[PDB]
Amino acid sequence: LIFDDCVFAFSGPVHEDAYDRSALETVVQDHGGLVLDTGLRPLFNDPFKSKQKKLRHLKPQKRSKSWNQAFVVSDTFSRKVKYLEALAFNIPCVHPQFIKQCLKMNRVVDFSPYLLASGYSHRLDCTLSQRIEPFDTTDSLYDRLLARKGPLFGKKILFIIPNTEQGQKALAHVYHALALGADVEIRPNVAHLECDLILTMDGNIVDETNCPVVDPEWIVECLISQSDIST
Amino acid sequence: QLIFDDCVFAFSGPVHEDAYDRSALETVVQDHGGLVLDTGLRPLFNDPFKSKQKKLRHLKPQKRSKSWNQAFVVSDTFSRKVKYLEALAFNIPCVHPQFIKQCLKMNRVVDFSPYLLASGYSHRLDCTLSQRIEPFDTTDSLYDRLLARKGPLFGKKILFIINTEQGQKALAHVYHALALGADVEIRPNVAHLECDLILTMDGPVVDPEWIVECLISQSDIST
Amino acid sequence: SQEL
Ligand SMILES: [Pr+3]
Ligand SMILES: [Pr+3]
Ligand SMILES: [Pr+3]
Ligand SMILES: [Pr+3]
Repeated sequence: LIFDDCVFAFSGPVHEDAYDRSALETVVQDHGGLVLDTGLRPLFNDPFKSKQKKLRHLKPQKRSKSWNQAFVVSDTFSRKVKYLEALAFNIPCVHPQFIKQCLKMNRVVDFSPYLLASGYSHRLDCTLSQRIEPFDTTDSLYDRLLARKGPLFGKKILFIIPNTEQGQKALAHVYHALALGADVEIRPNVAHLECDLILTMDGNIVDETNCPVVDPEWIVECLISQSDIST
Repeated sequence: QLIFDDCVFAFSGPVHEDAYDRSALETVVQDHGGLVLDTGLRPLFNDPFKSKQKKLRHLKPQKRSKSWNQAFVVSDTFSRKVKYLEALAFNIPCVHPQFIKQCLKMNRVVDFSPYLLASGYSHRLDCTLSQRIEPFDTTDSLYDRLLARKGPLFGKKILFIINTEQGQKALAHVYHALALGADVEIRPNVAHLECDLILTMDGPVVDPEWIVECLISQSDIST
Repeated sequence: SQEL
């Protein structure tokens, strides 16, 4: 079955009736592909199981050893959480046509010609491209995902929140930061802590940083440009 | 040395009014040893229409390109402006202007990646796609790189049925097809000729839009 | 430079 070792997630459609998601999901299953309905988080640990305090960046759950390719399907780029997760993990967001093409070639074709842009940057007022370390089809997702050093690899981040309702959206950001190879630490206050930068929601922080301080949008900027936009 | 020592630049747009100080940027780059091609990147290749005879072989890099190792087209965003499309064809990075500014801050040529604009918008798929750029191996000159480049339309044999006014826009398409590694042959009529596909202006047989589609998706969208 |  063509999609034998492939993991899929579907996002959107961003635009009404842009693709038959219900249908496509089937096709992929019908051809041996795995379909993660909640996105790609399954492929990694839950950082919030898990402990708390200083959270270590993501590691691939052993399961991922059983597949070698993953894609997030979308009709176009979005900031929908499956898209952002993909962006974070460096998994290709591809247009649905990719699948159809695969069935026509009766094999998993190169996804490249179907690689959507990464997203729109307000920082630069432009749409950027995705940049995806190629699939070395001798390494499982697990292998690949674990060797992945994120763009925020090493960076130490303090996230000040005062696990419920809004916090869920807060954690989402921590996740992405983690996914981007950064080490997040969640405090109620900064005080005298050492940090590469501080992540408050919206705005705030008194406080003689000194770091400095930035908002979630910064992360999205990093997600899209796959870079530490502070440097 | 000067940061942009071995870099070739072209500027497109701005696509949007006052989106960047092109006049200014061009200067900065020159001021820092960079070469600025005002007409685009065609200089880096032969002119296929010099002796427009038989008929016509895809592009080869003019020996000059041996003297540089990196090229960029600067634009505030993706467009179908001819410098953009040429870049797209030759697989040179279209990058947002910030890339240069960043280079000056790092006092070196940084990785252009974080500044790599999307390739463009596909009507075929109703979406914006990403660029995909064979990395710069900084031991190979543009010449080296550009010559080893086998286009997405490499091998494909194309018949174009049509050098004045409109024809200029026609040839532009032939160029891109060529740039994309395809072998174009220009006839007045098809007749009995052998071909992988036929390129007529407007609207097997297909229209220039098909080429733009190939340019953006960097792929033979017929396959 | 054109646009299309
Ligand atoms: Pr298998
Ligand atoms: Pr397997
Ligand atoms: Pr030099
Ligand atoms: Pr359409």
